[PDB]
Amino acid sequence: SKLAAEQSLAQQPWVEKYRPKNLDEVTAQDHAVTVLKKTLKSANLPHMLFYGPPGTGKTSTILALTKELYGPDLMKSRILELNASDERGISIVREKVKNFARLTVSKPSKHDLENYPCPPYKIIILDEADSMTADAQSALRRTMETYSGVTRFCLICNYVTRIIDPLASRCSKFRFKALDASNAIDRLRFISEQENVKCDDGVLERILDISAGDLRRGITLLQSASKGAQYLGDGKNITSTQVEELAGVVPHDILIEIVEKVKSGDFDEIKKYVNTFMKSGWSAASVVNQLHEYYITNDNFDTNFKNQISWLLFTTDSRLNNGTNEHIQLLNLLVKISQL
Amino acid sequence: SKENLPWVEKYRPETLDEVYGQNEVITTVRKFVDEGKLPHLLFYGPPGTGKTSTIVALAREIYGKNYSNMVLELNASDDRGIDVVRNQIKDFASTRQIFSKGFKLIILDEADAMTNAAQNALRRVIERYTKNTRFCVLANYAHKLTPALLSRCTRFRFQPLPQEAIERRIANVLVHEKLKLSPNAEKALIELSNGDMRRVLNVLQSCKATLDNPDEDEISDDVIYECCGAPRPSDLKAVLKSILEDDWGTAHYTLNKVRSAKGLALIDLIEGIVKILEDYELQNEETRVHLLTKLADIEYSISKGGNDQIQGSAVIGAIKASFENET
Amino acid sequence: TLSLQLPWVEKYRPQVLSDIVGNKETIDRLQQIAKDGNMPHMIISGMPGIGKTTSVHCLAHELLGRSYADGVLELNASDDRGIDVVRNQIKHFAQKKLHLPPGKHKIVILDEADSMTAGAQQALRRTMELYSNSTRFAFACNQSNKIIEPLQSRCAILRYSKLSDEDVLKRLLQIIKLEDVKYTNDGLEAIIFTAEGDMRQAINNLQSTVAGHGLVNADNVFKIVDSPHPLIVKKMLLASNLEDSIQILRTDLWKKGYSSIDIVTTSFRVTKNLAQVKESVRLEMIKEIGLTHMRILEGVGTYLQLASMLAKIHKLNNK
Amino acid sequence: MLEAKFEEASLFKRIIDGFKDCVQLVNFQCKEDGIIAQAVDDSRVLLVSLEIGVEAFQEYRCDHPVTLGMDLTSLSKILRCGNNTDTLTLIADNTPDSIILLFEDTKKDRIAEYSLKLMDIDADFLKIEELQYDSTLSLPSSEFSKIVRDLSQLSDSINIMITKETIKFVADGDIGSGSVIIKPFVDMEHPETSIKLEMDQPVDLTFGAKYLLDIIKGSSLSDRVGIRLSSEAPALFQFDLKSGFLQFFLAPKF
Amino acid sequence: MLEAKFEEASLFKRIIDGFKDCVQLVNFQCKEDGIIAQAVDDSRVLLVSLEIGVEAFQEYRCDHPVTLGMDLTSLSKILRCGNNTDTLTLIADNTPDSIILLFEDTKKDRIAEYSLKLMDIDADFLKIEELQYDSTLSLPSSEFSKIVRDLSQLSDSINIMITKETIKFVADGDIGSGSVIIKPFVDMEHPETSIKLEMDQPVDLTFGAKYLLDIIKGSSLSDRVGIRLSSEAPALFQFDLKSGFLQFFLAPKFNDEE
Amino acid sequence: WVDKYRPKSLNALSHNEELTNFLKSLSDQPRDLPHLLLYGPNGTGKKTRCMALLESIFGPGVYRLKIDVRQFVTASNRKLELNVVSSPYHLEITPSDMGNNDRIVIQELLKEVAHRYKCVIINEANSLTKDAQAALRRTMEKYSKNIRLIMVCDSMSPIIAPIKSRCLLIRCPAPSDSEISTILSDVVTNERIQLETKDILKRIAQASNGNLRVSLLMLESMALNNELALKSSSPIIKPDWIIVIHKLTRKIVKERSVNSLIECRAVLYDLLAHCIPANIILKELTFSLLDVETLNTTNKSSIIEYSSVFDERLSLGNKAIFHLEGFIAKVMCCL
Ligand SMILES: Nc1ncnc2c1ncn2[C@@H]1O[C@H](COP(=O)(O)OP(=O)(O)OP(O)(O)=S)[C@@H](O)[C@H]1O
Ligand SMILES: Nc1ncnc2c1ncn2[C@@H]1O[C@H](COP(=O)(O)OP(=O)(O)OP(O)(O)=S)[C@@H](O)[C@H]1O
Ligand SMILES: Nc1ncnc2c1ncn2[C@@H]1O[C@H](COP(=O)(O)OP(=O)(O)OP(O)(O)=S)[C@@H](O)[C@H]1O
Ligand SMILES: Nc1ncnc2c1ncn2[C@@H]1O[C@H](COP(=O)(O)OP(=O)(O)O)[C@@H](O)[C@H]1O
Ligand SMILES: [Mg+2]
Ligand SMILES: [Mg+2]
Ligand SMILES: [Mg+2]
Repeated sequence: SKLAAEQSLAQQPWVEKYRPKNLDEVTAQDHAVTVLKKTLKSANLPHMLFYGPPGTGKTSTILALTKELYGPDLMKSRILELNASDERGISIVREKVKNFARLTVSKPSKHDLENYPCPPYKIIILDEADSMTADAQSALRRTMETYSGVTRFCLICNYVTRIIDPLASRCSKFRFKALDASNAIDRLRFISEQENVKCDDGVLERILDISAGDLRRGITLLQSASKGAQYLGDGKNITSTQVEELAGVVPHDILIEIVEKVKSGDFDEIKKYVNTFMKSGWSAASVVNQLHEYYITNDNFDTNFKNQISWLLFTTDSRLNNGTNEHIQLLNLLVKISQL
Repeated sequence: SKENLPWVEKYRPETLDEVYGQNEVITTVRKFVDEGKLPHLLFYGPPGTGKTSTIVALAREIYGKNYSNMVLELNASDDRGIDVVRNQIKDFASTRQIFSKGFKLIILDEADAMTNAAQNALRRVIERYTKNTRFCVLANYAHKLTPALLSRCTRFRFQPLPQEAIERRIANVLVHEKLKLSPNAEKALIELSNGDMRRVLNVLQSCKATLDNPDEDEISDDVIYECCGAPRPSDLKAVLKSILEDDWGTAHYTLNKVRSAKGLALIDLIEGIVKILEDYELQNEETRVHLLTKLADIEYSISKGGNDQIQGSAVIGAIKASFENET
Repeated sequence: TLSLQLPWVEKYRPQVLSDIVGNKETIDRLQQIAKDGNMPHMIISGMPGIGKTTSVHCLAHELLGRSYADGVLELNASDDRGIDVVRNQIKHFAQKKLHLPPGKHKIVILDEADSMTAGAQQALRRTMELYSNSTRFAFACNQSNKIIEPLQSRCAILRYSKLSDEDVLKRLLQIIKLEDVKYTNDGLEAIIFTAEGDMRQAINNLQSTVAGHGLVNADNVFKIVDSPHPLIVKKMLLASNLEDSIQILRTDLWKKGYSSIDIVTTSFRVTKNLAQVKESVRLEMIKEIGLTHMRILEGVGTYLQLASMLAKIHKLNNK
Repeated sequence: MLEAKFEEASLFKRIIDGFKDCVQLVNFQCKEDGIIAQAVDDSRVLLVSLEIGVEAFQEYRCDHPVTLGMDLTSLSKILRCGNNTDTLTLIADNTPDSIILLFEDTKKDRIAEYSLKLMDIDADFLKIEELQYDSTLSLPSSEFSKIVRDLSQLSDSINIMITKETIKFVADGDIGSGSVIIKPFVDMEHPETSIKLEMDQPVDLTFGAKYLLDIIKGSSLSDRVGIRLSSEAPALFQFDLKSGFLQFFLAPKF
Repeated sequence: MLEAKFEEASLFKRIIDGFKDCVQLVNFQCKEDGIIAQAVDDSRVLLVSLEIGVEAFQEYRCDHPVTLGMDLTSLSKILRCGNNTDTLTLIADNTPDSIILLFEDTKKDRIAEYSLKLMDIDADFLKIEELQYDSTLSLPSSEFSKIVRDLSQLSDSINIMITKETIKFVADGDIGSGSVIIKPFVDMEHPETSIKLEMDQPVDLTFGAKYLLDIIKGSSLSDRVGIRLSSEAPALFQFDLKSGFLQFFLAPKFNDEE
Repeated sequence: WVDKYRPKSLNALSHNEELTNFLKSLSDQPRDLPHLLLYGPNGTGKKTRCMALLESIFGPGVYRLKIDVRQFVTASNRKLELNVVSSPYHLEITPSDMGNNDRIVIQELLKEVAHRYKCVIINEANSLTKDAQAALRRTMEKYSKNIRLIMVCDSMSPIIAPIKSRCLLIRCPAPSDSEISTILSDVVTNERIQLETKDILKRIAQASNGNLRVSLLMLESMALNNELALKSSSPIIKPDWIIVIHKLTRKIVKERSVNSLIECRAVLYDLLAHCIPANIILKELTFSLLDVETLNTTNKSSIIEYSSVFDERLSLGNKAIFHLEGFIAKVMCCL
């Protein structure tokens, strides 16, 4: 029963092993969980719309809230979870969602009311609402407006612009903030201590620095570093270099070579060095980000050069965000910034 | 009980006297109903202006407490096709009331999602059965309605809620709830609403939940800004000043510390800087052209993701290069 | 309240072809046809609210007299008008025996003919061809292109045009005289301006203004009715300086609750139908209005996108 | 609480067959003198109203009325387990989230039990029945079904006209017209086949054939059908049960 | 060669009705002691296995086994000519490209003969039946069909739970939950209605309702159905024939496995 | 041949020793293993390394696999036919074998399938539509104790950020020319080839750009032309489409007109009709146009800018020739 769950969690990757089960495990998204804890004692949970960067804990927060609300018994009877792996057209929204909303709430047991608040409403959550078409979204308007007495709607998305304006107005907007080093160092250190991850001083803070506001990627990188340090068995501590090696970060010397080729060099030398660099597998997004950090941070370039480098890096990132060829985009970016 | 509904649903107007903001249309509709000549209505307006509440209170005032039986209310949640029209709407219009004597009311809420064939079939239902029933079409976009259907109804445009009416509703809510609100906090709340009562009610409930107290204290600007995650005018103007005057590295550091100290979003800062720079009396419009174009491009790129630092540096560089033409 | 009164569009709906203030040529044509008889198959096309359905109704009534009930078959878009209906009911009505005067014929009125399916329209050809001596067909549509060419080849084509200022003014004056309403010249001018050749919309706005304020004045008409959405958009696009267009977009459109989709779409229409500027600059403005659109439809619809669209249009106009 | 045991699950199954298709939501209410149920279609032209007295049950206990709403489709889906001869017991607490249907065979053997989820419906039972109707008539329900099934083919509207000693059903559409004329008569060879008619005023009403077709289903509950017509209200078609009745109120056309 | 004559074409038609729908390809093999046939569905959760001994036929001759594969749909399409009372003879040479079905009426009168094209299937008969199952039970097949037809409406999964002297079928889904509880009992007034149960170990398995629905078809071949369950293997539902049997082996759902 | 000499375990790998050690570290504890995404240049050997890692997570029977078929029904009666590579320990799906119906196959098959878990290898994850990736986003997290994904791709550019975060990222850098030469040496000593001078092998690497799959295939193709005896000046065997692209660039730099644009469109049509992707065509065309010594830096910069623009266009469009002809016309206008 519970022991099987404990063992399955212990044999699970750290992303799912340390998933927040209660509203207190949320480390940084405090403004939303404060309201969620206050409404736990009341019974006026409004329709909610979670939006923010990926890996901020929206799904974990709503799961912990539904748990703390309904208990592990009513967790499976008063919840309608619809993900992006299911059909969510107009037909589905009109039939299934509306039939579940029109239905009455299931009767709680005697053990439920003694430990959990058991609100008189159920919860219908729609994860990854970006893939929902606007007509199927507008179909949900009156469905969530008239049956609010018996069901509550929780939308979850990454881009709040993909959801129509009426739905965004009907739901309370909860913006999840990026999890940088400051507001996630406590959670990362807790995960490291619970797994006996022996690292150096500036490793964890560096990991989140590579994560760029993503605790899931940081936990995955920490798990990979711990596995790589346990395989060696040397008993030493994990270093920031070993972490940034497996995180896809280009070494500093290779980036300085690119800066030298951009500063001094013609089209042919730059093209040859780019062709050689693309042989070693590096993500073009990470290279663009590192070049942006170097160029904007270095206090040795003119402001007129800085405006142009910022606009060129922005254009290159916008083009790379569409599935383009990394080699062509990187070569074009380096050539355009070399003419400056 | 009504104490379980959210504040958006709990405070839904039940009478025409509780619908604030709309005065020129509310008085005209009241006169239409009192004098008897109620034509086919077309309530066009943005979300959260009070069109559904207005028509519900109107049907309540017309038919009484039995509104839910003497009125045919169809919406996008219900299947609205051409056959649905042909059967249901025509059978409702051709027949009479089962509870009393009088004209009928068909409320086609959110009728901007109806098929073109459905509207083509309904435009002759509205013109044929016009002595025993009426039609009310609610819309947010007037381009999704055919011109033939658009010409058969009297159009009423629901303007966004002004300051006086939204403050009156806020005072009504603060009377109904054991809650106090600061004047500057109220002004900041009205600023982040754009005439949307739903947003105001939602964030008011959320900041009441944020209070953490038995509500013996007041709600200040800090509570509102920390609960809605919206940037403050102080940090907004500080970032704008550091971008316009200070150095590139210093501007980058200022933007980073501002967006990381309160967890602010880059899109909110972009919109705030756009709103602030709209009052700037500037030179030759080339700077404004470049600024608007680059800011809209960066906003459209943010709407799809990417590197937040790269986009922030892009915003800084765009504003700087746009203002470099003003010299 | 217990009951309502009939609207002025339905109450004062013309019942004789002389009361129609539409296109004089086609009106006198239909009047002479009803006087002499031998009504041929016809297709009346035009724009909504100019007197197309009323015209054919008056023609059928005057041509059939008391036999209108059993000699006229009305089929609107609200009724099923598929292949099965054309096969069974229309054919049974055309084959039906009926003793009529030696100058009249059975009339099949088909309202909204542009919505009939291709199969029904194809089946109607021989249906109207084999019984063209005892059954006549009158189609009323808004787009004559939606009706197949074989059907148009067997009938006359009557294209109704917009109603000039004089005709709508005369009809409104007749209605005011028949209703004893207090009015003024500027109020009627504003009504006709907001009507845009739409007689039905004009009468509806007049009745609404009367029942809402009593006096038909330009102030009342403007406070109850909206200045033609397209005209403010045209004045915004035709602005010479960027700040003027921005202030117009802010105050007239954005501060009054007009959605961004309506603004951009109305904007596209205004441009397409523009004639002040050249073709190439119009195409560039349409391109900018449309690239923006592509962003408006993706959910990025805000004021900044419309401001950037206006800035790009001005940059194109900036030589 | 709700505790109603039907001798034969078949009776309840036929009753629900009557609400079937023509309505989606049904509001039941059990009380000291029995069970009632009402359902109105979306267009609000048809009301289905049921009444089952205490005596129609093999066992009925009620010390506290319970009102419960449910989806008709869900109910019928479950209503084919009665074996017809099975015993059926409807069970629910005073504040139910579900309704329990318990089918059992005589012997302890097989017990099929269902727990149907309920819907919340604003309690608002209508009381539209009239004191006097313009005309009243009863005739075998199988005959009424045939009359409806005949005419239905011709039109979407079937007119019922009543004059002294004459009842006439008429349909007229595309392919032509049809009519069925019946006359009152007492058959002593078996009065369940008689056709009675009491006319206080001639009536002439038109009904949508699609609805009359829904109504004829009641034949399975009673040998005769009573039809009450008025120019002032919805028509009443009634099928009597042993201690009870199933009623269909249908609003005439224009 | 294949030479098997059924007294009544009806028996073969009902047997094939059992493979029908749930499987597409069937591999038959005739031999000295009779005919066997196996078919596995695409997802491999159901195996349909047939055995007809020599005595089930009116005439059977086999001096050389023949294996032949065919499309089930093609076979059933042809399997409605038996008049049920017609005589049916299955015929095939030692290296067949087709299978001949010959239906004849008593008199010389009418002779319907078919030549069905065969499919080549790698011969690989499975032998997954167990020595002992956790629990074994038999009950009237019409009763089992009703039990399955009841619960099916509620869910895509029907659980079978066995404890001492108790068999319980359960379904739980959207509209609610249902259960059918039966108890072992000997009816002397006619033992074909009895419900036997031998439990060596309590069992609790879940099956996909769509599959149990395919399986109930066997009711048309036998009055009773035998159900053998184990936590170590696919469940066995068996319908006995006079000299033979039709068996359905169904893999329990792992959590999601039919 | 490429297939006759291929490593089957982690100890049989012969390049990227740090990557082999990282894979051994990741396979030391196989049950607490998150989802993996192998990214890098095409032809590096990531598909062999994933199978070698599976050979460490499971028994040697992972390579004994079989091909089955599964049918799917879309919203209409169009039947989607998809073949599946299955093994008693893992299964491989390639959603790049159909059109916009990747989401259906992904969701249904993965839900049906969902040591103790069964591995899933998604081949060519770049062809996965955004809707299919969104559908897989929650399937990756809901079933993490029964299904582990190993997605093989050549560039994480079209992969969405949620999927990137939901799995570990493993880069596979192309092997150095020295390692390629050492591998070709063992191959030619095992296949009994005659080398007059060893340096030719190095040149093969210099003609493959890190691609081992292309290197071995070209070595074997030129070994059949030299009759199993490679000389000091054996010609380099280039694919036909590369020669067509080179002739196209020669035509471009020689003539810049609409009459030549017509034959350029014809060549593009003939290339696209023979199962050649348009993105690779554009990449090779641009890279070989930059190699033209007749042009200057001003021409090459405009060429690379137009190629990036039209690559974005092609990634946002479906009619590939509509973008290829536009890029060719823009290059003609530039020169
Ligand atoms: N605030 C947080 N506190 C603790 N752990 C967190 C937090 N946010 C994310 N995590 C970890 O990251 C895992 C993923 O959480 P999710 O809620 O699925 O992230 P996400 O916001 O849903 O990203 P998506 O699904 O791509 S939008 C959790 O199981 C935790 O292990
Ligand atoms: N004028 C108003 N006065 C008071 N409350 C209002 C007003 N307008 C909106 N509200 C509040 O906002 C809620 C939603 O109003 P609705 O009428 O549903 O919005 P809407 O105008 O119909 O726009 P939609 O539904 O998105 S198209 C109401 O229940 C009120 O609580
Ligand atoms: N020429 C006219 N003279 C007088 N009243 C008119 C005239 N044209 C329209 N009207 C008024 O407008 C009402 C509706 O006219 P219709 O003929 O139905 O409009 P329409 O030209 O057919 O366009 P549709 O029906 O939208 S395609 C009539 O009942 C009259 O009250
Ligand atoms: N460790 C290795 N040692 C030697 N050759 C290898 C090794 N791994 C892969 N190869 C070979 O190098 C080539 C790489 O191409 P390919 O196998 O298509 O790459 P991928 O595995 O990424 O699809 C093939 O010929 C492959 O067999
Ligand atoms: Mg999520
Ligand atoms: Mg509304
Ligand atoms: Mg008309």
